[PDB]
Amino acid sequence: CKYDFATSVLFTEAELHTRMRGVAQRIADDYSNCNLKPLENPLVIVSVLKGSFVFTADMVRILGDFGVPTRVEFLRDIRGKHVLVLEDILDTALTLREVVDSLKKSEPASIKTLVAIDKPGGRKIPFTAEYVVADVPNVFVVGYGLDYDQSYREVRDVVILKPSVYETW
Amino acid sequence: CKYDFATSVLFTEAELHTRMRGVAQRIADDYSNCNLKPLENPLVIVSVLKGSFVFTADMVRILGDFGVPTRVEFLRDIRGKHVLVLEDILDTALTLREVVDSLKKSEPASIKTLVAIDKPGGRKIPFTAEYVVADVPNVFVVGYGLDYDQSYREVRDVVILKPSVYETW
Ligand SMILES: Nc1nc2c(ncn2C[C@@H](COCCP(=O)(O)O)OCCP(=O)(O)O)c(=O)[nH]1
Ligand SMILES: Nc1nc2c(ncn2C[C@@H](COCCP(=O)(O)O)OCCP(=O)(O)O)c(=O)[nH]1
Repeated sequence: CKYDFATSVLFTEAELHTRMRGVAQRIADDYSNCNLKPLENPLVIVSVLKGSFVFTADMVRILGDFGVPTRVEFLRDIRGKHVLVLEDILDTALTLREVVDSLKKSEPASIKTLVAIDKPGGRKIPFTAEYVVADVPNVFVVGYGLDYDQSYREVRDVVILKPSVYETW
Repeated sequence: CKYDFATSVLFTEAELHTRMRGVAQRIADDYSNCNLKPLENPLVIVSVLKGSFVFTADMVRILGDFGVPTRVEFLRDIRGKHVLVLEDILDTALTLREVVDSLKKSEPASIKTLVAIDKPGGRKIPFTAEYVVADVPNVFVVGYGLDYDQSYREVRDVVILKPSVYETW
């Protein structure tokens, strides 16, 4: 392992960006029917959890490459607007269930979710994201915005943190 | 011009990243005397203005490459900690003057500022950022996190917005 604080690298930055491009093509296709436009009708990106800023920065740039204009809001007026909620990780689904339910009260045109890392085995309630960059098993990861006690967000890859790190802390 | 909404491209994403690497080397050198460490003593990145999330995402990853561990806070406990305030653009300096003065009240170990775009000719008060990625003349730019009425943040380059865009709006 190229990092002394990690036991395994699960997804490199290159692997994540390749998958993000695949997802962006699907988003571009799915929203082509919506006549999105800068200013007049952007896709509203709602970025949720502090760590999602890395994913959000990379994803909105990729979506722009694919012709999907956005505006960004951070949770860390959508009435009649299309909303895409972005989260770096989906685990119990308790965060997204609450966010999506709250945003629904403002009656957006539609609401969908995009997550960088899904941990499908972590659910405490049923929840399926419309778009998932990558799946992880039930292990604790850091990097690509994900932290351990506010550190390691800047690791370019998604990695499994060594037990020694969090015992030596 | 490669964009139909811009009259000029001022800095490409590639140009910005090259300059960010030069700045990161200076930051790494300047903070080598501080014994920064994940968890125990990270550099505290305070990211200011909604648009700074793109710059912040790219910069913390570059700083990690250069061995500078960070934690991030967004303004959009530092007592005894080193703080680096990041802003996508510095113009009148009124924002950073207030932010730096407020953070000083919590007595950090030190406080410095890093901005992606400086408009040196825009000052309403004297202010010099410790680290500047790029300088722009007194023109209104979008891209690399910078918006016009919440749109165009996702443009990968820093560009001059066409007058037609903001009259046709
Ligand atoms: N670093 C890291 N954080 C994890 C992980 N799983 C959940 N979390 C954190 C958990 C919340 O942590 C986000 C903390 P923030 O980025 O500092 O705001 O994700 C919640 C998703 P859920 O509501 O679907 O359960 C993981 O594997 N690694
Ligand atoms: N898009 C864009 N915004 C500019 C520009 N100059 C100032 N601003 C906006 C201005 C504040 O806008 C940030 C808006 P946010 O990113 O939505 O929160 O920057 C203030 C810096 P100052 O306190 O030193 O004067 C510019 O050229 N382009």
